Amino acid sequence: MKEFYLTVEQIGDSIFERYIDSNGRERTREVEYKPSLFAHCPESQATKYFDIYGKPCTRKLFANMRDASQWIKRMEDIGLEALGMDDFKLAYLSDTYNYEIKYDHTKIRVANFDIEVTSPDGFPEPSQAKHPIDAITHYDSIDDRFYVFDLLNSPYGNVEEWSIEIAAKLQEQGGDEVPSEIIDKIIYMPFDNEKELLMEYLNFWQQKTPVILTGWNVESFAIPYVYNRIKNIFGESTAKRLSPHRKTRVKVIENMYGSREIITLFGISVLDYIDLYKKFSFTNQPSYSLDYISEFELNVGKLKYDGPISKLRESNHQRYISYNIIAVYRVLQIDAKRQFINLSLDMGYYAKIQIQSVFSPIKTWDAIIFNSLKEQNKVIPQGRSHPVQPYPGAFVKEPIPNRYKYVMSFDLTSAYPSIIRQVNISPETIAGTFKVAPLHDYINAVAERPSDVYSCSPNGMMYYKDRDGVVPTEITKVFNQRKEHKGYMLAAQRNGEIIKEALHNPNLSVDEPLDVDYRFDFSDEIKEKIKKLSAKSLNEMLFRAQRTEVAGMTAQINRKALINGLAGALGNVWFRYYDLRNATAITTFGQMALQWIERKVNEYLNEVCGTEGEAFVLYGDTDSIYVSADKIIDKVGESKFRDTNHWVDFLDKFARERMEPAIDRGFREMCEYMNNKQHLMFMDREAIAGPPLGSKGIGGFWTGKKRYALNVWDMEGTRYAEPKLKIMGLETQKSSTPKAVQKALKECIRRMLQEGEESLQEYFKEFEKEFRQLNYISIASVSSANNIAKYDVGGFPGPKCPFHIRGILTYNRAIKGNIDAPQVVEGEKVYVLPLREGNPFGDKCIAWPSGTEITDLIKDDVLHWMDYTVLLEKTFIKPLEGFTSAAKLDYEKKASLFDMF
DNA sequence: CGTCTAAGCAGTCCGCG
DNA sequence: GCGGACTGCTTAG
Ligand SMILES: Cc1cn([C@H]2C[C@H](O)[C@@H](COP(=O)(O)OP(=O)(O)OP(=O)(O)O)O2)c(=O)[nH]c1=O
Ligand SMILES: [Ca+2]
Ligand SMILES: [Ca+2]
Ligand SMILES: [Ca+2]
Ligand SMILES: [Ca+2]
Ligand SMILES: [Ca+2]
Repeated sequence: MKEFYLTVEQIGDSIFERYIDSNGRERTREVEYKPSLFAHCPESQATKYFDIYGKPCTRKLFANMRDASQWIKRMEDIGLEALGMDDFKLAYLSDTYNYEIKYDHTKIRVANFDIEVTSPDGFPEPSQAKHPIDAITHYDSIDDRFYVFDLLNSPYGNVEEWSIEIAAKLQEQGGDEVPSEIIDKIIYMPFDNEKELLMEYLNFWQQKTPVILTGWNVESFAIPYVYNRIKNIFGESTAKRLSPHRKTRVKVIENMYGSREIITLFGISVLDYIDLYKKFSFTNQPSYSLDYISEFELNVGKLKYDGPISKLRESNHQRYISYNIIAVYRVLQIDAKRQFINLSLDMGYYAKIQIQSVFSPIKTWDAIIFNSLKEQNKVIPQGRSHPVQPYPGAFVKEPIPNRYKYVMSFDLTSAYPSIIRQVNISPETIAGTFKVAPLHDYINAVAERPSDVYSCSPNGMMYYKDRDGVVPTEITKVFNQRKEHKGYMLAAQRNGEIIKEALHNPNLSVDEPLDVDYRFDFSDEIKEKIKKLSAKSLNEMLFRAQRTEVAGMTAQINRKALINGLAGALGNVWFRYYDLRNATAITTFGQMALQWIERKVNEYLNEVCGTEGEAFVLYGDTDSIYVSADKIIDKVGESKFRDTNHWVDFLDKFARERMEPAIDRGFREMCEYMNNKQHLMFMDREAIAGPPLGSKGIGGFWTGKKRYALNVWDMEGTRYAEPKLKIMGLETQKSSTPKAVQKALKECIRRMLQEGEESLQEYFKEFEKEFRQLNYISIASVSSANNIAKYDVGGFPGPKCPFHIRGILTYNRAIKGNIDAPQVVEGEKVYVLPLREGNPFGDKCIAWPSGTEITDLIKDDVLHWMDYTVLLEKTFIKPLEGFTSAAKLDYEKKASLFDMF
């Protein structure tokens, strides 16, 4: 097998690399790597190295990396560009792995751990580490074992050994329900004291040194706590054994409001699962506790125990250890579903970066572009300082707020990357500028043709057409990977709908799920067998199809995110290829394309309908258009359709055979107008929307920009067994909206779109009547809480104090002097509840950490003083009023002359 | 901590004769 | 009451 790196570090003048050798063994080596950098030189001087603009360069080979770094400094002092890859480990990887890396995940040691720390005086601060570590569970991917390190003797209590037999039993048997599939994989080690636990842990770590280190909040809690505790007990040298190169560094992580410290472990790649989740899941959650995320992703019940966590070990050590093991397993289960570790390895090895650098699209793209240019003996420019400057973005059409009955949508495939490719936007393809007209003049095709030689964007930029730039070339590669995975995702989705249909008629037999690849559309033979399967089999198949769909989604969306990140990186001042001319070439071209195609679609549809000046495009945002299909449906007549699916077919065909050809023609003309390199504006049909045939549903409504709802029957070729709501921007989609309120508003919208005014009124009346029975958590608002200190004036709100911050200050007074009460964490999320006039808390709201029950000290008082009336008006009635006025509907029945009877 | 801009709504403060 | 200037938060793309 071909070799591949595991980790790489620069330590002084040495590269330290852990790698898999040609025999599949893990190895480590120290290499005194001599880097090269570059300077411009005279043309008379013969060289094979050229910068991206074709100017000749001389290569400078340095005795060591510190010499190369010192040279860069002196070049700045002189005021001359020092070219080349200044991150010497990326250059090392590029020299050492000069081929497309093929990696074998089975050789990569992926460690997942969690620690427990009993603490009587509040949250155990990692930087102090003053309390014993009393449990570690550490799962190793190579061994496939959970290694459990259990402290039996502590100043906070002596306990009995954990019992695997009790752990396996049902909760209903008094057990902990540790899943049976991991029971046999647990290696349990009790310890007499904390020193021996820790020494043994470090010896184990030495034996089985993580390459990828993950877990939940490991980077901000577990790692710094372990490091600092070992440091406190044994000294620094012992703690540095967590690094294979015995090198660590306290790293300061800064944001807008403050800073925190983490421990960098040289020769380990830390991918904290909470951060993988936030980057790759495309969710925004009310809470990021493992309990909350586990329940959301896996539908497993919250880990239930009595008393505070600080007393759990002494009261129920059995449960304490079991829950520590289950916590590690839940992370593995989330990853089995989401596959973020797989994704990270894929992207990291593709770009040839330290795996942990996948969190930074700038670093990822810098590496991809560098490797691409180095292949042609080209030399990358030096990174420079730029002041942050605002620049213009997308166009968004102002919609007329209303109901809209039949709607077809279309949008560009990979909009911004396709613009890059079409126009040929790249640092080295800049050909010059042209004299710009107002955008409106390009949109309406009255402006002079920008160029007869170069490829243009209406921001004034021109690009070479003779050869693809490195940015278009490399973006195309990733786009092509994205397209492949999206294919698998959509197949699994369509396959899921076939199973759903079949579940309407399950067979009465005993059988098994079919062994199939859900990434490919089911053959006729498979469809036939599915029609004969039991519900049990079909449900197992649906689960597997949906798991396949999730895996395709992870793979496709994050490749989408990467290529879109390059468009944005051009407007980031830390990017080597930062250029506002290129960033705005993309956004301004995007603005033109949307308004251009709006004009063309309106013109086309007025022609087919025989009208003039009618607005068929009702809305658009960035790269999308929403087209009213009412007139299309009415030309055939609703009476002529057999069912809903009949008109959906009709619109799908109309979109495919009439709309898309017309759109393509419009865009080909625009490509000629801008003289672009290649026509790549592909605006495919997204959604087909409308009410159920024969119903009084309104189909859809807009309230404003970025706020709408549609009843969708077909999405990107997926024909649903049951219609699905596409809701954007409305309160049902916001993590700040109470859980139960999200649910109720969605049901109100469903009724509006599917059933009509009377149905909505019946539901509203019921919700208003019963909502006071809803659990307090389900009706609490949610907000992030920043700058709590700024607004705190002696425990009370200062000027301009935000509502949620006021809530926190109320909470802080209510729990004052109590070290055991949960503290609100600056920058994290809180639940927020309004309080009625005259409450003992002395203010109008209270807030507490999200994902938690409010502390028992004050719970009963909060429940007693909760303002249900204010809550209802603010979170439910107000948004509903917004939806219904926009839709021209009433949520409460207005009096009529029939009331006389 | 980690690409980008556009733009919505909640709430504070205060004007609006 | 609403709305504008402003801060804060959160989405859509
Ligand atoms: C969703 C999203 C879009 N954008 C920008 C770049 C996108 O090309 C552009 C349009 O967004 P989308 O239409 O959401 O994305 P897309 O066109 O890249 O992909 P698809 O083929 O799935 O339609 O907006 C971001 O910068 N960040 C984002 O998170
Ligand atoms: Ca715990
Ligand atoms: Ca798109
Ligand atoms: Ca599409
Ligand atoms: Ca059947
Ligand atoms: Ca879109």
